[PDB]
Amino acid sequence: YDCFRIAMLLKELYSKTMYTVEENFKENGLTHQQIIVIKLVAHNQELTISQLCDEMSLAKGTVSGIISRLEQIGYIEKFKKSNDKRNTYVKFTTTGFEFATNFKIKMQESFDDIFKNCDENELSDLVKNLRNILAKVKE
Amino acid sequence: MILLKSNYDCFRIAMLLKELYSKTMYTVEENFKENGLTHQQIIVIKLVAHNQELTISQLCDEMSLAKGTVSGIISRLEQIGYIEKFKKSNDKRNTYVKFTTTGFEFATNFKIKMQESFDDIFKNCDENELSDLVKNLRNILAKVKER
DNA sequence: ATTAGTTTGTATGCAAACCATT
DNA sequence: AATGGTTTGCATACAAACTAAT
Ligand SMILES: [K+]
Repeated sequence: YDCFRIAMLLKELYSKTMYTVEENFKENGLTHQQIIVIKLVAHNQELTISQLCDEMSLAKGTVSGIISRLEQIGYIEKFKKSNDKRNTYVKFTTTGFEFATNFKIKMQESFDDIFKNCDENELSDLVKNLRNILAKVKE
Repeated sequence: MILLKSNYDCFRIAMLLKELYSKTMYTVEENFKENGLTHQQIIVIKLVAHNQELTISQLCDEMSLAKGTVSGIISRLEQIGYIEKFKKSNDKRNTYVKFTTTGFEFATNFKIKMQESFDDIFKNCDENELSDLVKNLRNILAKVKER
């Protein structure tokens, strides 16, 4: 099995989902990654940069960059906890909350309308494989 | 009072895709960090080696990237000297890439290492599971490529 | 010593804008 | 004019190397 053809095959699906998300949110000045972050905070309230990394399958140095550039935009806020002043935490600002709320539906539909012509079975059958192989790959 | 139409979580599908994608390509970068080549430069080389010559538009289709992105990757990879850009007299807009001698020697020595760098990620993964992966990828990909 | 983060350097991710060719 | 490509101006990809803080 030519796992190159397999890689490029993901490359294709992956590319198409994320840059669709870019298009849908081009009007609001957000990258697909920004949108990924906002979707992730709006679910978890606060997150360590470290958890973001895990969640977005992304290195610390990149998440670092992204969250800062979001801070400057005034959507997220970083903070440090009294007990342990190393861990940096991320949560919404007022506008952050207001955005997530106003666009909750659009963010939800960007990803969802990508696969509309698929059936739920066809979707979950993919998720099963993904989770399966993903596990096989990890050791 | 809102009635938010709940559905199926395609955000989950993106993040998993992302994870499987990420681990695959950045594994390849480490595999070729000694060699001074990014995984993108390697994908190019694997394509040029298989197809002999390719136009920038053909590369976009193969790597699923945008003309400007790929224009960059080639120009930089020409600076290292593994890749010649040329134009055919019959339509001079089109720009093709193919190997230099140096880049052809590379592609020859390191074929096996490029082949096993991808295949070793799915070493622990056996045949059914891959066929399934392809099956589902190809199918869902067909449905997204409608609108 | 150690771990969480941030910075730095270089290659990219894109659309839009710009250019050569048809 | 209309493409195929290239440039540009950003936000990012990582890993190393630096910086707090435990
Ligand atoms: K990038």
